[PDB]
Formats: sequence, structure tokens, C-alpha cells
Amino acid sequence: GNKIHPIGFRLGITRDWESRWYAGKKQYRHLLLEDQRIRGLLEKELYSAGLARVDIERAADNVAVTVHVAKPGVVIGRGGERIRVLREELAKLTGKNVALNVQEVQNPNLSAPLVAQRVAEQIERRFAVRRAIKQAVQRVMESGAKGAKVIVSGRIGGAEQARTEWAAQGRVPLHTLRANIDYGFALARTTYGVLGVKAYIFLGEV
Amino acid sequence: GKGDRRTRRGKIWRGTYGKYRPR
Amino acid sequence: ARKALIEKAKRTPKFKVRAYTRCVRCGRARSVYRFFGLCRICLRELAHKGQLPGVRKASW
Amino acid sequence: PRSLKKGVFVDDHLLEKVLELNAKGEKRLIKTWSRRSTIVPEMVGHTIAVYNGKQHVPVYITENMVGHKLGEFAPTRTYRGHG
RNA sequence: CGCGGGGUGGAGCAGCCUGGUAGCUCGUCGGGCUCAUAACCCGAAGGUCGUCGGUUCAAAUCCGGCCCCCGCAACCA
RNA sequence: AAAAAUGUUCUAA
RNA sequence: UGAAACUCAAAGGAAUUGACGGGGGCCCGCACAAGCGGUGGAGCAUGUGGUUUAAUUCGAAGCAACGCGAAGAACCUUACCAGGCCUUGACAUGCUAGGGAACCCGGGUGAAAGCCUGGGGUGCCCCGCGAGGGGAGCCCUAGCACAGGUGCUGCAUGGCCGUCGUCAGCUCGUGCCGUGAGGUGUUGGGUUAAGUCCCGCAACGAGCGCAACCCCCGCCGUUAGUUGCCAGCGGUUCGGCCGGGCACUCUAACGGGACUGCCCGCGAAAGCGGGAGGAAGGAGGGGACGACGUCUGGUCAGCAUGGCCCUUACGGCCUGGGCGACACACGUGCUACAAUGCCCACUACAAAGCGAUGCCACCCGGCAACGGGGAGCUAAUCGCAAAAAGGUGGGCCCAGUUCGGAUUGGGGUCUGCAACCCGACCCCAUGAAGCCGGAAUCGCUAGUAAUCGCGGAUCAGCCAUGCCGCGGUGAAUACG
Ligand SMILES: [K+]
Ligand SMILES: [Mg+2]
Ligand SMILES: [Mg+2]
Ligand SMILES: [Mg+2]
Ligand SMILES: [Mg+2]
Ligand SMILES: [Mg+2]
Ligand SMILES: [Mg+2]
Ligand SMILES: [Mg+2]
Ligand SMILES: [Mg+2]
Ligand SMILES: [Mg+2]
Ligand SMILES: [Mg+2]
Ligand SMILES: [Mg+2]
Ligand SMILES: [Mg+2]
Ligand SMILES: [Mg+2]
Ligand SMILES: [Mg+2]
Ligand SMILES: [Mg+2]
Ligand SMILES: [Mg+2]
Ligand SMILES: [Mg+2]
Ligand SMILES: [Mg+2]
Ligand SMILES: [Mg+2]
Ligand SMILES: [Mg+2]
Ligand SMILES: [Mg+2]
Ligand SMILES: [Mg+2]
Ligand SMILES: [Mg+2]
Ligand SMILES: [Mg+2]
Ligand SMILES: [Mg+2]
Ligand SMILES: [Mg+2]
Ligand SMILES: [Mg+2]
Ligand SMILES: [Mg+2]
Ligand SMILES: [Mg+2]
Ligand SMILES: [Mg+2]
Ligand SMILES: [Mg+2]
Ligand SMILES: [Mg+2]
Ligand SMILES: [Mg+2]
Ligand SMILES: [Mg+2]
Ligand SMILES: [Mg+2]
Ligand SMILES: [Mg+2]
Ligand SMILES: [Mg+2]
Ligand SMILES: [Mg+2]
Ligand SMILES: [Mg+2]
Ligand SMILES: [Mg+2]
Ligand SMILES: [Mg+2]
Ligand SMILES: [Mg+2]
Ligand SMILES: [Mg+2]
Ligand SMILES: [Mg+2]
Ligand SMILES: [Mg+2]
Ligand SMILES: [Mg+2]
Ligand SMILES: [Mg+2]
Ligand SMILES: [Mg+2]
Ligand SMILES: [Mg+2]
Ligand SMILES: [Mg+2]
Ligand SMILES: [Mg+2]
Ligand SMILES: [Mg+2]
Ligand SMILES: [Mg+2]
Ligand SMILES: [Mg+2]
Ligand SMILES: [Mg+2]
Ligand SMILES: [Mg+2]
Ligand SMILES: [Mg+2]
Ligand SMILES: [Mg+2]
Ligand SMILES: [Mg+2]
Ligand SMILES: [Mg+2]
Ligand SMILES: [Mg+2]
Ligand SMILES: [Mg+2]
Ligand SMILES: [Mg+2]
Ligand SMILES: [Mg+2]
Ligand SMILES: [Mg+2]
Ligand SMILES: [Zn+2]
Repeated sequence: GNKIHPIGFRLGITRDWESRWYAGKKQYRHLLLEDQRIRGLLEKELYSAGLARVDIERAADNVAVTVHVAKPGVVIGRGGERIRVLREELAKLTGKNVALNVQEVQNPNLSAPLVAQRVAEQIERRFAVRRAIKQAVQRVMESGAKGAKVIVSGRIGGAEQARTEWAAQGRVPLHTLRANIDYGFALARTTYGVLGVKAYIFLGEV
Repeated sequence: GKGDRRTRRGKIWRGTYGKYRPR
Repeated sequence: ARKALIEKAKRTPKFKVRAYTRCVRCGRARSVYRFFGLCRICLRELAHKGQLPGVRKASW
Repeated sequence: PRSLKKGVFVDDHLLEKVLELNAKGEKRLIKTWSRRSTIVPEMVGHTIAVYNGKQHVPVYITENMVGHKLGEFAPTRTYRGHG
């Protein structure tokens, strides 16, 4: 184990933060804890919607949580009732005027955080781990991606001797700064332990 | 030496002040 | 002895000299920074995720 | 030592225990955990049981050990040397 | 109670003769080298000399008794 | 043209 | 000439990929050599073994465990020990029943926790000139479902990390060879810091690596001119202080700049030797960045997570103790053994950081730690602040000392509910070992080593001599 997080490595060159705001030392942590309490709620509720990225902006006693998502209709629900079922439960833990926004992700198979969640659920459903990887790396390449790489670590097929498996197509330059490599990790819990699913999507150089 | 607290040199070492290193 | 120690730390104590910082994320007691509410480990996990406003991997 | 701008420290709960005895014609065996309470002239002649972490050691208090703390007379570690 | 020799650090041997000074090799303990051990290298500790008694200012050393342990001898019928 | 011995049993994931 | 009993589940042949060699050849790394400073001896600081202990929680184990997790163990922390306590519980969502509360101020006992208690007074929509009767945040007592476990397994695991190694490598797709493992490519000639590039070639490409893109430092430009700066005229209590200006220095964003682009020489080429310009030359110096894999490496005690395990106890609260013990042994460091030094006084020159129960100017009390006053600053403005070595002047004169500052007595200060175990600092006195360290052993190739000081994280305080940073002064040496 040695490799550095491809997001933290590119933060400022290819990846903007998921929370953007300024806060003097006297309350950074408070807005930070709130930021985490929000993401916890939404990552729980909006799991079945295909959550990919929570943007949290903040300015003056108000906050603009922006949820990028695969199926936006799931988040909003009946005409904006399930959407506002959260717009207020959010504001019940926000206190602030917690504005909620929903964004459409152009391609789901081009979102590394979702590919990993897809493969993670496929192992929880006891699919063939080797097959389930080569299938996902296939979809990302068909969706135009310049290269993809997916990794399963753990007790593959419940084998006592845990193991690591992977597959990759195109190219994935982890050492390039100008490469835009979406990265997403998901955790797969099974009856024989927990499994790690890592997804690397080379989107292109800029 | 730096270990001798009763000197202007040892007081600089412990970062403290006294008769043997006033301000 | 862990969760009841996450709780006892939040509570106000019998004497202000009995208060200690805990990581708000994971509950760790050592190496917790005041500025974040986070230990040195969660500080590294959230930093790399980009969920820490304006913090960037330093280099000089 | 304690800044004498502040008082000489006795946990009060122990101090009651001894001033009642003087008033009522002392003395009872006094068992306390305040190893920190300074030996104070109202204690001479009494015997305090000091908890050293395991037991309450008796301590007969004399005039020549007043400026001290009670814990000084109930040691906490037993040694006996090495084999 | 026939004649010899011997008893001293843990083992095996000097020192006794010529009274004053305990020594050598291994072993034992602390360090070092080695991934580790051995070898090797650097340090250190341990013997009131079988025992009782005598001579002497002073006894492992000299003298007498006892204990222990090996060796020799025991011929003429 | 070479100072210098050795590495307990089962297991090789 | 030539058996048998008994016994094994193999013994074998060639070839393949590796690993290894006190085989070879060619290369590289502070690997040795050349140097300079240390460690190993001393006293002390800290981590560990061992012993001890009621407990001295637990993990880390050659390199790559040992100032490591610990970036702050007096109580808390705390996971250990003793004793006193709790039992749907400190914590989660759910169900009931009785109260029917919500919340805030007490009281008795007790070390505290705890147990026993005492006050007042809840809206919600309701029927209201009535009793109010209900219902509801949330409380509380009994009953359950369940919580809880830093208990065990890192040899069931995710995540993260160490390591080999910033070493130059590891492979794939098609084609070709081979019965097959597998080979070829990736080998060979040359070149590079590099599987870097060139030429060759049953191979032709491709991917992960290397490089590059990114950050700091070095020169120049644009853009800005306060809180920063003062070149030149005016004042000026002589302080950039006022006028005034942004030139400069700086501050911080965007740009330029170096590419073997140019000349000589070599070479088939890539490249290599030297030159010129140029602040900078051959990747300018430093960072970030770590291939396929290895080590059943490390972490269930950060977290997560399967399984096993405990359930008035292996959970929870408290007080006290312990984690700081000490016949010993090892690692990492601090301070030194002196004169290229020590001491006092005077006097210069930093950088990066921090600062609203914060940093504290200046003022008086005090030998001092500090205390009391008390401005300024939400900080290019006010403060921490003195930087130190250095420069000057003077004192010590080779002594266990005017070297060294351990140990111990007494007296205080301060943070803290509280400094007995077990804090830091200050002052009087005490003034140990140590005369340059056996066998052995470490780091560093340049603004490096060495030496000097300064700041930050943790933090009430602090056992920091540790760590992460910062500049000041500034070498020696590399034949090989
Ligand atoms: K005869
Ligand atoms: Mg099952
Ligand atoms: Mg002195
Ligand atoms: Mg937990
Ligand atoms: Mg605390
Ligand atoms: Mg803390
Ligand atoms: Mg003997
Ligand atoms: Mg002998
Ligand atoms: Mg002789
Ligand atoms: Mg003689
Ligand atoms: Mg001898
Ligand atoms: Mg030995
Ligand atoms: Mg090994
Ligand atoms: Mg050895
Ligand atoms: Mg000797
Ligand atoms: Mg005799
Ligand atoms: Mg003699
Ligand atoms: Mg005859
Ligand atoms: Mg043998
Ligand atoms: Mg077996
Ligand atoms: Mg063969
Ligand atoms: Mg050398
Ligand atoms: Mg030394
Ligand atoms: Mg030493
Ligand atoms: Mg121990
Ligand atoms: Mg453990
Ligand atoms: Mg410790
Ligand atoms: Mg500490
Ligand atoms: Mg504790
Ligand atoms: Mg406790
Ligand atoms: Mg085990
Ligand atoms: Mg592992
Ligand atoms: Mg692991
Ligand atoms: Mg272990
Ligand atoms: Mg290799
Ligand atoms: Mg092929
Ligand atoms: Mg063949
Ligand atoms: Mg064929
Ligand atoms: Mg092949
Ligand atoms: Mg290869
Ligand atoms: Mg090959
Ligand atoms: Mg190869
Ligand atoms: Mg080959
Ligand atoms: Mg390289
Ligand atoms: Mg080729
Ligand atoms: Mg300008
Ligand atoms: Mg790189
Ligand atoms: Mg292991
Ligand atoms: Mg577990
Ligand atoms: Mg755990
Ligand atoms: Mg030593
Ligand atoms: Mg140290
Ligand atoms: Mg040392
Ligand atoms: Mg300071
Ligand atoms: Mg002296
Ligand atoms: Mg001496
Ligand atoms: Mg002196
Ligand atoms: Mg004292
Ligand atoms: Mg203390
Ligand atoms: Mg001398
Ligand atoms: Mg030396
Ligand atoms: Mg070098
Ligand atoms: Mg010095
Ligand atoms: Mg501090
Ligand atoms: Mg101390
Ligand atoms: Mg410091
Ligand atoms: Zn944490």
C-alpha cells in the first residue's frame, strides 16, 4: 500500500472541493460538522437515487446543498413533495435557510462513484466478482471514456484466503496532473466480511 | 553552559527570564 | 470502553480542567486538532475527499 | 508549592471530620481518600486512615509533620528490592 | 595403628619445597559483530586453600590429630 | 586468482 | 553368479521460469575509499527489554520495533489495579403501563458516584362564565425489544500505511517459434538519471512505470500602492513623522525565460566534450508524485467490518492508585568535559508562523518567577519580539577551574477543584560524574555537514532536550 488519493492529488488542478466557503477560525469546525451531518443524511436517504457528489455552498446563515444524481425523479418524488420532505428535514438540522438543488448527471457509466456502487451491490448480490469487474470496465469504455480501471479487494466469493482482483482498459495515468481521472470508492458488506471496490475513470487530459 | 540556569546562556535555553537574564 | 467515552467527553464536567477534545467524526482522543474538530487521521481522509474547504496538499 | 495567595488546601469534608472530634472529646479512626489535604494543626494527636490506592493506612499525626500532605505517609508502591 | 600420594574459584592444574604475593586454561556473567547462533573481539565477577589444633608478629605454605580420595605391598612356609 | 561452520517440526498461503 | 524379508509413493530423464553462488561480464547508491562532525565512556532527558508490583493497561520486534501509535498520562485522558456504587443502563430507534411530567433553584448522607429527597410550574387543538377532562415537544418509575465491550482473531477482512525502491522495472493485444511449461517483443550495438532516446532485429504496436503537466527558490515584465516602501523638493518635536509620490524594496496574482535553440569537435544517429550569450545550462536547486508485486509486513486500540466470546457483567459511574516502580540491559537524544572557551556590559543583521475567559505595548511593586495597572490589535497597521552565534569593551589564566550543572537543603511563583505519589518556572545555598570515551558504530557530496538561535501543532499547565517547519554563519573531500 503506497498510492495517493487521485482526488486529493488533483485538488486545485482538476478537482474542485465538494464544500466551498470561507470561515474564520472561530467557526470552521461548526460549519464543517454541519457539512458532515448533512452529507450523512443525504448519502443515506439519496442512496437509492444514485448519489454521486454532494456540493455544499454557504455564505450568510444559508446553505445550498447541490445533489448530483443518476435518477433525479427519485429524489424529488411526487411533484416536489419528497424533495421538500428533505428540504425541511434538512432545515430542521440546518436551522439556516437550507436551499436544495438537484442536478442531472449526463452519463451514469461515466461517474466513477457510481460504477463502484454498482459493482459493490453486484457482489452483495453474489455475482461473479471477476465477471462483474470486466462488465463494468466495459460499460465505461463504451460510454466514451479514454480509460477505466476497477478493483475489488477482500474475500472474493467468500474465500477464506482474501484476495485482490482488477481489470483495466484504455489508459489510466495516475501520475499525470492534467489528467482528469474521476475516482470513486464503494464498500460492499457481505455475510463473510467486507469488500472494497475502487473505480478509476480516465475522462481526458485538460 | 546551556544547562546552567543561573546564567544568561542557560536562560536563553529554557526560554525563560530572571535576574540572570532580564528584559 | 469507547462509546461511553465519546459521551462523557461531550458532557460538561465537574471541573473545567477535566475537559478533553475528541474527534467529532471517529471519536479518537489523541491528535485531535482544535481548528477542525478532527483527529490527524480523519483530517487526512476528508482532506483527500475535498470535503475540507480550501485545504490543499502542501508542497514546497 | 501552592501559591499562598490562595489558602492552605484541605478538602473541607475531611476538615469537618476532625473539628467535630475535638469538640466532642476526640478521637475516632478517620478514613479518608484526600491524600492531598495538608496536615493542619487541628489534626495532631489523631490518626487518619489514608487510602494509598488499595488500603487505608493508619497515620498518627505529630507536630513535626504539619507542613506536609497526608499522601506523603501512605506510600503507593511496595518494593522490597530485586531477587 | 603395613607403606605412599592427593584435598585450593564451577572443571582441570600452578602456588607448599624457601611462612608475608593466591596464578594459568576452560567455564560463568555484561557488551560487541551477525538476519540469527557459533566461532571471534572488548570488559567483569567468583577461591577466606578438607577439617580441628599447635608454632609464629603473620599459615594454603611449617608441625600433630581426625575426615575423605586414589596408588603400592602383603614374602619364607 | 577463493579466511569463516550452522539455520528445530508441520504449513507456502 | 546373485535373491528375499521388510519399507517408501516415489526414485528418475530432459527442458522452463525464477531465486541463489566465497561463477563471469557491464553498471549504479554517502556502498567503500577521501574527508568533517558524532555515537559507543559521563551526568541527565526520553523510548524499550527485564525485573518488580494490587496494577506498573495495550500494541510496535533486524534493516523497515525502540523521542514508534502518544502533535502534551497529576484528576480527565485510561483501555490497568483497589475499594464504593448503577442495571433498558452513559448512548440508539421502537413498544407498552403508571405517573402525567417539560425546566430551573435547593436539601440529607457519602470520598465521590450514588441512594433518599423539595420546591414551584408545559403551551399543543380542544368544552370554556363549569369539574376541567383529554391529547401532545420532553421528563420520570416499573416492563420489555434491545444497547454496551479498547474482550479475542491483522492467520477471516476494507481502508490506510511501512518496505524493497524514485530502483527501471512489470506486462498486454495480434503475429512468429516451441508437443508443452514458455520464448519472442523487453534480447543485441550505442546513449541516458531512466524500458531515456538512437540503430539493429520475427516481430508490429500498446498499457502500467520513467519523464512531463503541478508547488517553493533563482532573473526579468505586466498589473496593483495600504497597514508596505522613501528615490528626489517642502516642512520635521527629528519617528516615513507630516505634505507628497509608488520610483525602489516589498506584498500577490497573471506572464516571459533554457530548448541542446546557437558555434567548434566527435558520431550513422541518439547523444557526448567544450565555447558564447545569458540571473540561471544540459533535468538550474528543493518538493509533491512511489509500477506489477513482495514481506500470510503493520494496524480488529483511530475507524469500518465477518466470526468467536461476556450480559446486575468482559458493559457503566465514581474516588484513589498505577501507566512515572528499579539489583539491571539496549536504542534515540540533550548537556558538556573548556581559552577557536566561559562570564558581565554595550551594540548590530533574520525568516517563517501565532494572536478576542488571545498576543500583550508601556507603567509601578518585586533580586526574580510573577503581580497590579493598563493602551493597541478582530491584525503587511497593535503584540509575541530579545533573534542568537556575531561586533566592541572589559574580566577569568589552565585549576575538576569564573570548565560542567547533576544531586540535595531552604524559600517562593504560577496554572489548576487539586501539584504526596507526579508539574513547570524563579531565588539563596549545595556544585556530583565528566580531562574527549574499549571492542564496536552513525550521518553528511554544498549553502550540504557543523554550529547559532526562532516559530508552530498538541496544550489549563507541562516533564519538548521530541516532532514539523524557519532562517543566521558556513567548511572539508571524492584519486578511484
Ligand atoms: K623357602
Ligand atoms: Mg451465518
Ligand atoms: Mg557558569
Ligand atoms: Mg467504537
Ligand atoms: Mg485535559
Ligand atoms: Mg486531545
Ligand atoms: Mg572446590
Ligand atoms: Mg577446582
Ligand atoms: Mg613446590
Ligand atoms: Mg614463597
Ligand atoms: Mg585467578
Ligand atoms: Mg557472555
Ligand atoms: Mg526476517
Ligand atoms: Mg553470538
Ligand atoms: Mg580477573
Ligand atoms: Mg592437616
Ligand atoms: Mg597467607
Ligand atoms: Mg625368597
Ligand atoms: Mg549442529
Ligand atoms: Mg503436523
Ligand atoms: Mg534437470
Ligand atoms: Mg569512510
Ligand atoms: Mg560518546
Ligand atoms: Mg552514554
Ligand atoms: Mg514492562
Ligand atoms: Mg490488541
Ligand atoms: Mg508514555
Ligand atoms: Mg509528552
Ligand atoms: Mg487514569
Ligand atoms: Mg479514573
Ligand atoms: Mg496471535
Ligand atoms: Mg495484512
Ligand atoms: Mg490490511
Ligand atoms: Mg500482532
Ligand atoms: Mg528484477
Ligand atoms: Mg501472442
Ligand atoms: Mg524445446
Ligand atoms: Mg504454434
Ligand atoms: Mg507468451
Ligand atoms: Mg521485463
Ligand atoms: Mg520476455
Ligand atoms: Mg526484464
Ligand atoms: Mg532474454
Ligand atoms: Mg530514476
Ligand atoms: Mg526491439
Ligand atoms: Mg507599479
Ligand atoms: Mg514522476
Ligand atoms: Mg503477520
Ligand atoms: Mg472484529
Ligand atoms: Mg475496532
Ligand atoms: Mg551502557
Ligand atoms: Mg533527548
Ligand atoms: Mg546515547
Ligand atoms: Mg515566545
Ligand atoms: Mg568541583
Ligand atoms: Mg576524577
Ligand atoms: Mg564552577
Ligand atoms: Mg526543595
Ligand atoms: Mg505533580
Ligand atoms: Mg584540562
Ligand atoms: Mg570523538
Ligand atoms: Mg547524493
Ligand atoms: Mg555549542
Ligand atoms: Mg503548550
Ligand atoms: Mg522531570
Ligand atoms: Mg522549540
Ligand atoms: Zn478521527
